[PDB]
Amino acid sequence: FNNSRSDTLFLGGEKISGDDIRNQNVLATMAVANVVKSSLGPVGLDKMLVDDIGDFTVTNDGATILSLLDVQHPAGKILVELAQQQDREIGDGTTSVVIIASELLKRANELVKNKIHPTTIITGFRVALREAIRFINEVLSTSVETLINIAKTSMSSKIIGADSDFFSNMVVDALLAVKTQNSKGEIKYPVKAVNVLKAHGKSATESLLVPGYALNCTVASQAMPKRIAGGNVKIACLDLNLQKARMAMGVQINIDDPEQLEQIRKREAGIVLERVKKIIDAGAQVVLTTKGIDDLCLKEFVEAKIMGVRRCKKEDLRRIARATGATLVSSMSNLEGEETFESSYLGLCDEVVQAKFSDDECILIKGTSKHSSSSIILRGANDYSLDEMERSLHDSLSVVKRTLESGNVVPGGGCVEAALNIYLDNFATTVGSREQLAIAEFAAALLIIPKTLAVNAAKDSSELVAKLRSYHAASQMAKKRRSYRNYGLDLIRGKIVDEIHAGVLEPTISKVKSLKSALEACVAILRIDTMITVDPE
Amino acid sequence: KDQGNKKRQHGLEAKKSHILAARSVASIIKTSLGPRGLDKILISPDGEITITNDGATILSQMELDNEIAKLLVQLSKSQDDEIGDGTTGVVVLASALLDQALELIQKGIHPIKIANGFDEAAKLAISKLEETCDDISASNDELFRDFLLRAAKTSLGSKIVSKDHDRFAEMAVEAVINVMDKDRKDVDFDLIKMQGRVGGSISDSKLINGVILDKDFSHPQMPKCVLPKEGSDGVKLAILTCPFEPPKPKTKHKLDISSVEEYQKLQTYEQDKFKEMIDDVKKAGADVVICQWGFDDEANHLLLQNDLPAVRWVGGQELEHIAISTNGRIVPRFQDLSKDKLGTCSRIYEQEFGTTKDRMLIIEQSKETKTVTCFVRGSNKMIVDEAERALHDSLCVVRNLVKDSRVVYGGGAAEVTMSLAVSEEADKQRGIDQYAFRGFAQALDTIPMTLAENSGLDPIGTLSTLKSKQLKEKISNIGVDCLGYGSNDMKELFVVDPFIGKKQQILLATQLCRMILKIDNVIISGKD
Amino acid sequence: IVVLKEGTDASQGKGQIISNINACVAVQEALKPTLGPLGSDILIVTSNQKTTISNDGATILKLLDVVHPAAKTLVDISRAQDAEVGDGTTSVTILAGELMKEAKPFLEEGISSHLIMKGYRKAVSLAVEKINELAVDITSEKSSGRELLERCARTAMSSKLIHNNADFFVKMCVDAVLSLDRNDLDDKLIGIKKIPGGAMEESLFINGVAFKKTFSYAGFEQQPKKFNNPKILSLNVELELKAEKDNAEVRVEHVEDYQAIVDAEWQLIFEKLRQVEETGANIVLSKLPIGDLATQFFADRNIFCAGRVSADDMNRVIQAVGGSIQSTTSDIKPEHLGTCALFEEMQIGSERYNLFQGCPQAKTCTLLLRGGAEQVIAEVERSLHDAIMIVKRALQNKLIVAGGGATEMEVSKCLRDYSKTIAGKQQMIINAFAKALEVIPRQLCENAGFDAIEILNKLRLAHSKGEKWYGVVFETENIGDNFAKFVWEPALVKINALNSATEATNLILSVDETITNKG
Ligand SMILES: Nc1ncnc2c1ncn2[C@@H]1O[C@H](COP(=O)(O)OP(=O)(O)O)[C@@H](O)[C@H]1O
Ligand SMILES: Nc1ncnc2c1ncn2[C@@H]1O[C@H](COP(=O)(O)OP(=O)(O)O)[C@@H](O)[C@H]1O
Ligand SMILES: Nc1ncnc2c1ncn2[C@@H]1O[C@H](COP(=O)(O)OP(=O)(O)O)[C@@H](O)[C@H]1O
Ligand code: BEF
Ligand code: BEF
Ligand code: BEF
Ligand SMILES: [Mg+2]
Ligand SMILES: [Mg+2]
Ligand SMILES: [Mg+2]
Repeated sequence: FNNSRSDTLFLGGEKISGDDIRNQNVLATMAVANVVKSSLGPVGLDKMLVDDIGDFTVTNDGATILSLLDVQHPAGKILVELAQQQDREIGDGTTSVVIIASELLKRANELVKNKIHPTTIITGFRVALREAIRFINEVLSTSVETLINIAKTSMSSKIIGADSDFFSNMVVDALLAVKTQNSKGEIKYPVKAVNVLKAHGKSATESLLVPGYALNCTVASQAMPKRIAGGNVKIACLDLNLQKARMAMGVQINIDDPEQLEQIRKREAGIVLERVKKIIDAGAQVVLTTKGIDDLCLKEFVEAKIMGVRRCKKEDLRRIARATGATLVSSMSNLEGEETFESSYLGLCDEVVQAKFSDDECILIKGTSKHSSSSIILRGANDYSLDEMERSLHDSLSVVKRTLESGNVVPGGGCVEAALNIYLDNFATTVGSREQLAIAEFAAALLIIPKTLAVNAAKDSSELVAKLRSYHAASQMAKKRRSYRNYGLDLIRGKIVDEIHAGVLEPTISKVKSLKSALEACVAILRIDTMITVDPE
Repeated sequence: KDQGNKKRQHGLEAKKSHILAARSVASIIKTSLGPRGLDKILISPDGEITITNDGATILSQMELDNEIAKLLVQLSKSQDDEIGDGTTGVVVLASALLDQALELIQKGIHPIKIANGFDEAAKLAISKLEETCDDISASNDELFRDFLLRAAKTSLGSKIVSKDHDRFAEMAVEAVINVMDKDRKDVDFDLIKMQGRVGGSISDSKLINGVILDKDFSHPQMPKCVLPKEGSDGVKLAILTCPFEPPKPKTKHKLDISSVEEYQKLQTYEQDKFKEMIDDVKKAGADVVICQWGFDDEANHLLLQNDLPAVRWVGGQELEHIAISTNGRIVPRFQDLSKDKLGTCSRIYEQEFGTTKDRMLIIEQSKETKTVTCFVRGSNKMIVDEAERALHDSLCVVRNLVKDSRVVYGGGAAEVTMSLAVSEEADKQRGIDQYAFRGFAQALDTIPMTLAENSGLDPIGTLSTLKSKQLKEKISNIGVDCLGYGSNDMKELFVVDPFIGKKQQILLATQLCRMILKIDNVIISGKD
Repeated sequence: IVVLKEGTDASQGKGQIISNINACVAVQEALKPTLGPLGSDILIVTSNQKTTISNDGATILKLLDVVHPAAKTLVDISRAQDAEVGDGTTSVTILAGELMKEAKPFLEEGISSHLIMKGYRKAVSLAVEKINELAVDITSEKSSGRELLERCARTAMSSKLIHNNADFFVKMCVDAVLSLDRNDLDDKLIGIKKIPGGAMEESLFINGVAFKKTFSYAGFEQQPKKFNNPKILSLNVELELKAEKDNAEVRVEHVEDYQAIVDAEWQLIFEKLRQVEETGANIVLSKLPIGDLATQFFADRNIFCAGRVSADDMNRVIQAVGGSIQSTTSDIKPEHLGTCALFEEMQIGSERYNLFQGCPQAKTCTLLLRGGAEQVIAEVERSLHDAIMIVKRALQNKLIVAGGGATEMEVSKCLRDYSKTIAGKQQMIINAFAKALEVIPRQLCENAGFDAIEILNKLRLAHSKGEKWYGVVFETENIGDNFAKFVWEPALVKINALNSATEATNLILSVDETITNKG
């Protein structure tokens, strides 16, 4: 064993052809997939990934495990970039889009060893998908709480899941409250709002859901108030900085007469000081600049008990302002003047307070005019668990933004897989030929999710996998009696149940893209028959 | 195990490599196939310089690491072993075949299916030749001597020896007649001492009807030559394997000497004991002594006074040829002498050599003994050492002609008759075996073409002529004008190759192919 | 701060079992090409520097070194196959591996290995009986005594470098399994000899016995080199003056005693020497030397000899001319000697070869092999041992099965059909082994090029739908009755194969922790 030599065709690098490379690819994808096949399902578990300094992170987000795990090799990166696509597209389904991909190559490859051209296998998988995508719309349905359910089942393989009921609720709640219309209709749920925060202390359950937003800052000078308004407040969402001006980059102050020295000088303080006044003089009780504040132009807010926060997160102010109806003041101008325009640009908020959280202490803008908004704040044992709590609070809360934007769900629990399996499997004879083996493989291959969903329970999973297999195989006999697919796995107990009833819901939009995608990879790799690796520099 | 330092090859490349490697070994020796051929200076890693048109010898000397070449090394060798003349050619044909085989492969043919194709087309040619060949033994006696020679000659035209090819040929013809019998048809080459020394030119290479050996003739005073001793039946000579020294045990010794008594008897024991031998040989009535092991100062002197020229120390094969040459018996002890076990040779002289202080000796016989000694001479080592192997080549073609009086006319024509016949059967083949047969015959064409290339004739040209002519008339023998002369027709021209060999050759190549092709997997490791 | 093994690797887990499988697969896929009539061949240049080329799967798997515990069993079961049978070596591994391959799905899905082990266990039992059940015993059932050994040594000699010169070698092969007593077939008698050069078929079948030419002494060249009915003296020891070995001390105080003891030495030899002459022999052989003087003597009185004959040779010499080794020269009686039909000293391939050809009373032949390279002669000798050994085990068991995938394909049938009646875990496992057998037909087609998929699938119909000997028409690529086509192999192969192959397969499926020690 071991490929080598060259003889003719002098090439500045490595080059494997046929069997040799074609297997290498399959091995590659295989390994990168197998690392995260033990994180699949509720019975699946997280892992710790230590660096060189010794620090680490524990996480089940397949996409971050494959990101965090240094992968060197095309077909390896491919499935790490494909695991990426998911987390970037829908937001959950990563761990699974890879396990599928690997399974398609691994399998398809076997067919080639049997002497079956790659293309004939490719078209075969292509048709198995056409039929499979269509059929996927024959298990799904319109939203008919499906929400607190979607948000829950998406926390099974996660840390946040021991307290499913709690967060499953806080998730939908928080998201919903932020909805908007983008432009011309839409009604999209902010694919990123709800500033999430975390602080070590108290229970996992004691995670608060602010009734507004959580801007993470103090209050400039400790001299100003730490809590303002009980009834109504005017919030100044700025952007321009209130510090001592410096004039044009090319504006030399050339003095010819010692007179002008002192004058123009102290003027500098006032120029950006007037700007301060024209803002306090608007009813501004709360100021949120983005580009920081002077300590001089701060005392002005202090002397006036105006909660004024320095250099804020501009990604928050943009949302702190849509939430108090205010205006992100780029620079007081309008036509040709200068003012933050009394309450014209200001925002209406119920109350601005600086709540503490042991060690930390941040500001809260809870209750507002047009806010609707929310923001969650995790509390855990330490950063190690906390990063992950959120990590999967997101991989969960994302499943919701898509169930919403796309009113359509399918029963997970490895049901979808089983169904497609037996359907495509029987459908496989509708073309016979060599091509049969293709679709057949495709279908058969899908049973990876149900098998591995269960094997992650130690017990002889050949049980469920067999039952669930049979069921659908039967159900599609008058698919008539009382047709009952939607039968998934209940690993916690070890039996086949109706997941739609049980509460195991997953958005169609996931398993529809998770599938169309994973094959798009498998094919571009199925075509690989020679890998020329140039020598670097 | 040992995963590293271990490479693998398989078809895409592999086959190209091998095929090319063959081809390349070939490209070197192709310029040595022909009576217009050229030799190749090979140098031993120690520093030994050789120069030789001999196929086998060349490819043996090329210290080479390519596995496929290593195979062609033996291919030329094995043939040298079985015949003695193929060498230079067997490889050519083999390579051509491979290139051919390969060519087909890139058109979708199975390597192993080409193999069977070639083996088949081959067997056919072997036959189309086995039928067209001619016979010599069964035709005449004076003409057998001639034909047998007209082969030895043709067999030498591609050698430095060529210069004096008349003599070297008639020498090889003789050397074999004299040690093999028409019935047994067996030439044992132990009965032919191929000894060579330097001096003169290659022309002064004669044949000795006895043997040579190097000896100063025991005692200096001794005569230089040896007459047939007045009216006798030639010369008689002692052939003993017992040392002219006081006999000793072969188990122990310790001849305990109690007193002057016994030491007095030993005294006179060794003394006259030397007379006990010197007398013994005189009694058998001999002229000269040829003892396997040396003699003592005393015993030597006596051999002098008693006119008994002596030969101290003579090797196994040595003493033995002196027997078979002179018709004598190898006598153990001394008392086992006798006028009837002596050697009836015809003369003995101490041969001089330029000014070389060596100066060996010789034993003649006049009448064709059952031992010949081709004594080769040359202006310089290499000329000799080549001329000896050149002589050998012919001597072998003379042996093959008694073991199979069948002859085929070479000049390339012999290979054209196959290419012609084999190609005919191709059209009938059709399908896959059609490509094989075409190939086999096509590779063959390279043999004559190469001759044309070396003699300065347009290859495609001489081939079309050789093919047309050997068809428009009869699937006979029309060869290449390798040297010029009137025209083709190896017959007139007297170009002849023993059939028996030609078959072997056109087999050894196809078979070797048949092996290489079946190789689709390779695994080489290094020298840990 | 303490330890428990001193830095010495050792893996465990479920992956451990999977590693081992795949490991074996490698060593397996390696030989897959050397299968079938149109099978590829290998060229191994071991770290030794000795270059070899062959197909005896055993010989390949022996040159691969291989150190992986698991994958190293495939090397063992391949060796045994070249023992208890002599052929099929290539295949025992293809299957052995293939099963381990089909065990992956279960082992992965999360099934006990003890269950897969059981499943395969029955599968073999059933499959083994099925072969015994088809083992067409014959004798004159339109088969003849020679046409069985021929028809079987032939098909088995196929797919080897020795193929297109088949007829020549099968007629040669059978003739040499018969050369020895059919009551006790001992290979050690068919002693083979290799001669540098010549056509890979210009090989010679000596009727009596042939051996080297150890004749290393002066005075030869005399002694006829050919006799018709000579009186062979299969002597065992010495024939030198001073003796080749052993001694004592001779102490004498008398000058005469010295010359006395000398004359004694001589006479001591000569006597023993004439003692041989007295036996009235023409050929005097000895596993010990025959000194210059000795060989010189016989040379004088036209008696031929040879000293230091190969030990394993004199034994074949006896069995040829029917002599009988003798250690001393004294009690040499005449039923001790031997005589052939013809003796000659050849010059085959530029090497003199003493050979006692023609011996209608022999129980041991010898055969010289030829070739254009020390690799081909070598491959013949191994391509021929695989045949001779199959002819031999076809006398002792006139039970034969038609391979070419048929036997293999059929044993699948009954096994796959059986699994229907079982249902469940054992169903899939036993049904797997059934499919796993398809590797031989499968691979056999890919190697040659035939449509592996269609030819296989087309075979499954017809074979299961009747024709219990349908395999593959090597000729017109298509299925066919290999029994009718005469593709016979003793059942003794397949039965040993599936027994011994599975052994490996469960031996591996049984290991969960491999602890390699370092040092
Ligand atoms: N409550 C459950 N019972 C059975 N299966 C579940 C349940 N919760 C999630 N699943 C299934 O587990 C898989 C998702 O788990 P996970 O390992 O988190 O994949 P991803 O990380 O890709 O979301 C899907 O098959 C989903 O249908
Ligand atoms: N005198 C010649 N005229 C025509 N052909 C000859 C002549 N001499 C040799 N040949 C051709 O060349 C062949 C011999 O080639 P040579 O260079 O001697 O190498 P080798 O004989 O070792 O193959 C002969 O068999 C014949 O085909
Ligand atoms: N003539 C043939 N036609 C079809 N199959 C054959 C033929 N000859 C041998 N076989 C089959 O080829 C396989 C033997 O392969 P081979 O390369 O001979 O290795 P081994 O015999 O050592 O396994 C067996 O299935 C045997 O039945
Ligand atoms: F780990 Be997954 F993406 F929910
Ligand atoms: F050139 Be060859 F050896 F006669
Ligand atoms: F390679 Be097997 F022994 F025929
Ligand atoms: Mg999930
Ligand atoms: Mg020549
Ligand atoms: Mg075989």
